[PDB]
Amino acid sequence: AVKYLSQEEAQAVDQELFNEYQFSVDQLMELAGLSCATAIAKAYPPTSMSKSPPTVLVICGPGNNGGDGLVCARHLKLFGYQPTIYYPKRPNKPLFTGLVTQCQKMDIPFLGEMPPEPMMVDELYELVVDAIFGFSFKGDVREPFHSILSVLSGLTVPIASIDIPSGWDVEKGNPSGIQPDLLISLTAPKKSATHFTGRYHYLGGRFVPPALEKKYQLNLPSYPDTECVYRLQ
Amino acid sequence: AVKYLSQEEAQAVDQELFNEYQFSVDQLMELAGLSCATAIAKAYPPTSMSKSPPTVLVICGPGNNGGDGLVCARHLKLFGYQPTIYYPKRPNKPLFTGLVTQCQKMDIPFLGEMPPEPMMVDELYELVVDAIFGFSFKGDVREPFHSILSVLSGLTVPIASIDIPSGWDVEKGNPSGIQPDLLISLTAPKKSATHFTGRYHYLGGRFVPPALEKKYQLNLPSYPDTECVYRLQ
Ligand SMILES: Cn1c(=O)c2[nH]cnc2n(C)c1=O
Ligand SMILES: Cn1c(=O)c2[nH]cnc2n(C)c1=O
Repeated sequence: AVKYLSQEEAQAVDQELFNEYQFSVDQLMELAGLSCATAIAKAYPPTSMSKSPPTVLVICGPGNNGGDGLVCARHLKLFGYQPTIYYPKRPNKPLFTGLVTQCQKMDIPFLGEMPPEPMMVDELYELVVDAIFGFSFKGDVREPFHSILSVLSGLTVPIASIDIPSGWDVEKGNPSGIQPDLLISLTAPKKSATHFTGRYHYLGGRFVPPALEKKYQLNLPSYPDTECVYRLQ
Repeated sequence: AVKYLSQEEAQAVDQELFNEYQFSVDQLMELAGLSCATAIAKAYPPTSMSKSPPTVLVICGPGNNGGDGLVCARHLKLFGYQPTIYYPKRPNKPLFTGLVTQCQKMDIPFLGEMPPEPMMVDELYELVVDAIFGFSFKGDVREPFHSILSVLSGLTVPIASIDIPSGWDVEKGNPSGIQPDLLISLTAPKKSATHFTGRYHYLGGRFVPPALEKKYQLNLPSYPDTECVYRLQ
């Protein structure tokens, strides 16, 4: 069966990838974000949703998970969804300034603020994508993210979390945290994923060189044909 | 029906993408190379090939098409193929030095030279990927590419060309050029694709913002579900 990583194991795999294999940051981020988008479309495809086009709020954090979120949003657009992004804290680097402009001229909107009540979120959006915190998260959940997460736990619409349900401890989880319905584990799942009890768990990030998989004994399952995601069960 | 571009139209679409939309070079190159790999796997999937794992020679040029080739090779590896790269002329930039190392630690080999007879190519490789020249090609086909193309036209195994059959005039074609069996048109097809008479023509590069498609009246067909390629016929 497939292996679930420690924060330490995953920080290590990630640094091989950029330092040894010399994969570039935005290369992998593109592929990670595509997988997210691809998991969401397979779990909640347009035909099955009530709105044509189905609506989605993508909430992006201040670090790389936020980045994956921006990329996901843009592929969601192309896959037939009507996404909206809340990106309250934006790092000033070209990486992120470029992902912002791309989404803008796709006509994907950026909310100036978070709807403060879960019911309004539920009414506006058929799905919320949690791209706030990922693998390297150590916090200390500070504002404005505490109250975002507090709105999220009152939602009736599904939450799709990228890599790690934000607010959960990367290894241990959080019983009183948000309880997503879809989780996209990128590269390899993290021990906190054994606490996941939603209906959909996909593996994404089809870019792990087989010698890395053999080295860290990841026992990655075989993605089918040309797919960039695989449903874990 | 879908539109076929002039060199001038495509140089323009490409420069919007990087200058206006601020898509990054390696972002799109990743997605282009993934589509190539995905077209090849759907046209010539492992189960249908005689070797397990099916073998492939990817021939990379000195410019961006070569880049797409390197990316294709690496996804081909993950998709279940045993690729080999001939990259005789290598630009010294991180972009390309990184794509080279990635392939190396995937255990994808780089030929020191081209097999000089088509029969040897046919015996070693079940498929040849032509990533030599693409859209911005103006040449003046110089060495060592003249003799590569001259080996290629004597092949019995299929050739898969990325974007433009190398040696063909980007608009007009070339009746006495190489005659690929698969063509992957990236972003949008080029007028030379109306001269293509092989069995497989896929469109790839699922990243065109709809307002660009509407502006340059590309009439892009609808890629199905989450696929990054579409078969044209
Ligand atoms: C292990 N690992 C991850 O868990 C992850 N999540 C997002 N990018 C990631 N990368 C690049 C990674 O190597
Ligand atoms: C139009 N066009 C192309 O035809 C192409 N081929 C490879 N990259 C490409 N890009 C980025 C592009 O914009």
